[PDB]
Amino acid sequence: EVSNPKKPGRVTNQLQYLHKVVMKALWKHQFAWPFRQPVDAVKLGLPDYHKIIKQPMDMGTIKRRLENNYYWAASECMQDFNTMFTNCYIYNKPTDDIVLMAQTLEKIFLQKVASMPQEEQELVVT
Amino acid sequence: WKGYLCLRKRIQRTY
Repeated sequence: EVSNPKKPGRVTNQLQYLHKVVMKALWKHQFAWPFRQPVDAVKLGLPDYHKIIKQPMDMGTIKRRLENNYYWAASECMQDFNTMFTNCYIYNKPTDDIVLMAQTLEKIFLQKVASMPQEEQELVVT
Repeated sequence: WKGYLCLRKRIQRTY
């Protein structure tokens, strides 16, 4: 989920951009607090969350993955962000308050990604 | 701020 010894990870300019620029902008947002941790279905009394959502994802998981060099490329990390937003939309009603918070974070996400370096390039430590 | 899930999420946050 967060770490995998058998799967290769890399550091790229786009991945570090997602960690330094995109993640830090979304993490400190006022609507970020519901998405900073995995959905605790037991504490929240949601017996159907893990049976409707087959791949849970949160900003805390994505942030730990960037800090552990989990991803090989930026497309894997942006898929996690999309998965997190899709899980909120699928599970909740389109008029729910939590959906408005996710849409606010998604627009900011798409705004920051629009200024990402165009070509992915690996960053190697010397 | 008004939804069941969001308020339940808020109750757990204070813990």
